Amino acid sequence: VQLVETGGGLIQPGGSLRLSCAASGFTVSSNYMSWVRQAPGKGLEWVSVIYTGGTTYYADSVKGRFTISRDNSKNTLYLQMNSLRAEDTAVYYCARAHVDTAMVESGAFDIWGQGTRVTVSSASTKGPSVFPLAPSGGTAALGCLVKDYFPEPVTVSWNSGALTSGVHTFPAVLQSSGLYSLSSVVTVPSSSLGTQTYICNVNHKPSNTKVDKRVEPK
Amino acid sequence: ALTQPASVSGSPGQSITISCTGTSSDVGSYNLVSWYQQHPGKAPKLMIYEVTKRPSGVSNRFSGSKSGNTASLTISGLQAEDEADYYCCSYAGSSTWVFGGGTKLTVLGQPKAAPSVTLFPPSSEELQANKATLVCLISDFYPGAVTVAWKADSSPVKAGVETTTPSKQSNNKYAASSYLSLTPEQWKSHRSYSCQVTHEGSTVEKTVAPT
Amino acid sequence: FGEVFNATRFASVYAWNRKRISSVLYSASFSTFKCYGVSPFTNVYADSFVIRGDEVRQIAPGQTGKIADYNYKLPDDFTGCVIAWNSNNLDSKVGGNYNYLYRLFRKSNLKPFERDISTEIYQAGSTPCNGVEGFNCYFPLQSYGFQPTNGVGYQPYRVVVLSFE
Ligand SMILES: *[C@@H]1O[C@H](CO)[C@@H](O)[C@H](O)[C@H]1NC(C)=O
Repeated sequence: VQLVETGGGLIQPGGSLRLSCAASGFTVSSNYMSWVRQAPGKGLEWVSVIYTGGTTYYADSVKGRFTISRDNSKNTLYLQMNSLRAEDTAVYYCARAHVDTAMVESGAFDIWGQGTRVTVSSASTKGPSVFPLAPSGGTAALGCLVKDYFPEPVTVSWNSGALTSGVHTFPAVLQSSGLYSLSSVVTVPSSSLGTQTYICNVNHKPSNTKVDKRVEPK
Repeated sequence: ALTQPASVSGSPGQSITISCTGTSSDVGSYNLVSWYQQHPGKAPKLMIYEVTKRPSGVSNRFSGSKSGNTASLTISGLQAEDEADYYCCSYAGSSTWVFGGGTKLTVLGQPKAAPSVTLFPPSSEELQANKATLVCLISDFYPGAVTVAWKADSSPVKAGVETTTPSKQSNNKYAASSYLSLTPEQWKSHRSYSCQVTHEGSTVEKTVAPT
Repeated sequence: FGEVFNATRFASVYAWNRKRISSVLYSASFSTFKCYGVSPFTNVYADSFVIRGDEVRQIAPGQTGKIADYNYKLPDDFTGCVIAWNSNNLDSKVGGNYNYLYRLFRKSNLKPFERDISTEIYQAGSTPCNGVEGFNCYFPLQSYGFQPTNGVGYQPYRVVVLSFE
């Protein structure tokens, strides 16, 4: 007994996409089926439901843009998504209503798919712009801001990999633009600032870009 | 959206409770509250339905209740494997459903740890590029839940904020970052900006100034 | 009887068809042929419909289940015979035949020989349905969905019930 979603991917704002959810071990034609979505880092949101006679209901956030349907013969549920917006970026799950042996719903969802990711974004391959984060208990923190690149990943080293103690490269933020930024900071002895050189080496293989940025006290 | 605490934590063997506050037209109106457990990268798992009932296979350490507009999940005898995100759900009328925003449950494996915060102002290079980013880097906190607020002088700023979800560091504490994107004129037109980081009810403020 | 047994179309069980009749059969074409009371007339009635192979057991006195309770019920004192045969070649289609239906919900069990063809929305919960399908408000009939590759218990069977009054 399982549900397998497909169809997710990157789509530009305003575009359309159709998700699919194939059932095994029960028939969608005899069950009450929903879609539920989850934005990255955020909570679950119920999207839509379809009853055995075909009657459908929708969250107000998607009404008029999304359509739930099924193909009994393929034992598959669909979600047609039109006029997609940034806010529709999410993992999309299909879910079966939990029922008793008489097929009466309990109000809960017992069987869930693995989810399919939909990203609504106009991002395309782009290398980063890199800026120094100047230093200003005897330790100083300095770093490199790695801004507006796509897709993941970048790699950051310091002094061409000679400098590893005190390095903390933070996970990137995915901005509403669909581009990524991250920062890398090194904590170093304050006594080294006047005379030791700190350079961050940023590599972004998808755009074939590499950047070295010297980070100096201001 | 039903309202859940962002973070709850307890030690192995203790009991904890997660609340879920809705309204008279959802939690208040039906005995149709369900609870879900969600481990990282996995689908939600049904733990409680009809306010109090457990599906077969679900441990009797999990129990549910309701009072007025607030439902609660109690987990007794906390075990490491219970650490996960938990969501309440209610029928909402007219064949619609509503979920809570989710609670991160931490089963404490070390003492709680306050975040270290570092706030960088825009570089002179970025301002030359006609841009300005404030960078608020938050590290070494445990449990892994924080909220970040930005201020211009003493006024709240919402536009131009991008904040990551916390992620586990190699020392099992957590890190997050928050970025405030400004125009150069915005940066120069205020006396100060601040990054305010709240962890377990404790808020620390870091501040930078163009001058 | 060729009108009955060789009818080209059969009824859904919820809308079971009844024909007033006003040892040749006792044939290797049938897979079930069970008599009650009067082992092998004023009036004879031939009732016919389609159910799943594994539901044919429910077309008998004293049986329970969604067919016996909500679709077609025989009395304890039944005197008559129950005849069934596999109709997978006729009543399955590639992609599935969804035209045969059974009643899944009812406020009470049928009485013997009662027929219910209502399409009223079934109120399973506290909120009135007001004619609309939705949460706990169910369209009361459900399609079988007979596919040729189904196991034998899930294949369509045509059933004729002969009653002797
Ligand atoms: C129906 O099927 C065949 C027609 O070729 C016939 O042999 C059989 O006896 C018929 N059944 C009746 C007349 O009850």
